[PDB]
Amino acid sequence: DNIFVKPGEDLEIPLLS
Amino acid sequence: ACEMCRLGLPHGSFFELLRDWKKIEEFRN
Amino acid sequence: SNEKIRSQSVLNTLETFFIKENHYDMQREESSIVNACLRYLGYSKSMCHEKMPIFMDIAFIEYCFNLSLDPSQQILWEYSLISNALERLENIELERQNCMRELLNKETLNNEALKLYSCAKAGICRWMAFHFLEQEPIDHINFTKFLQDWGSHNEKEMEALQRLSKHKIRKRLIYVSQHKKKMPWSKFNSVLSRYIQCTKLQLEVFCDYDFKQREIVKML
Ligand SMILES: [Zn+2]
Repeated sequence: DNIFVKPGEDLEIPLLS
Repeated sequence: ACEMCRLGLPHGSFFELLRDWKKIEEFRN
Repeated sequence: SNEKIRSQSVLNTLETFFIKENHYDMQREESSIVNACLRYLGYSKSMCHEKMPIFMDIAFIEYCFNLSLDPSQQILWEYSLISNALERLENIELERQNCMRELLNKETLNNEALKLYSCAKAGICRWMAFHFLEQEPIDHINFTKFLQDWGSHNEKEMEALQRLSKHKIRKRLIYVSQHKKKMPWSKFNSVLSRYIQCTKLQLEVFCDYDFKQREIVKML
């Protein structure tokens, strides 16, 4: 049920500051 | 109704891919 | 048109060079045939308004970002090239989405590709922005053009990115160094590679593409 994204991987990108 | 077609000039996705491909190869050499 | 028949045959030849189980990379020994094929299509009057086959965009993305490697991968951060690459990546995603809408679960695969796509795209745009900010003087015209076309139109992000282009070079460089460390290119290399492989698998399994994924689909 996970093949390419690994369980608990964070693919959200910090905004710039 | 395309001006570059009527002018016989290269354009479109295949031409853009060609030029970009050349930029990459030149840079890597 | 016989020129169209010749062009389609050139496309079929490129397929046998471009389509890989893993990621394409140009071999010095294939350079002359590949280049001659690309140039022929690039000046072929009958291909000017033909659709680019998806295997060609995928090969471009693999070549442009050097996805065959896992080290500095000699990416050419040039505004015009990277803007074209993002448009190409978007065509791929557009086509993947249509495939899903007509051994593997569709809802899981679509969600994985979407998450990888969005991460990969944001990484490419951010590193293009970093390159702009690391030059002195800044090319503000192309920087702005690039942010409108591809910078996620958030209020306080483009707010800040345009303030930062007006900081002085030493401060821009300190800030760019910190954000590059917070988010190294190796992460986006991995996400983008996995996006391409995910897309290749879905297209083969669910539609009538062959991306030489047979040995991967079998292990499911
Ligand atoms: Zn035209």
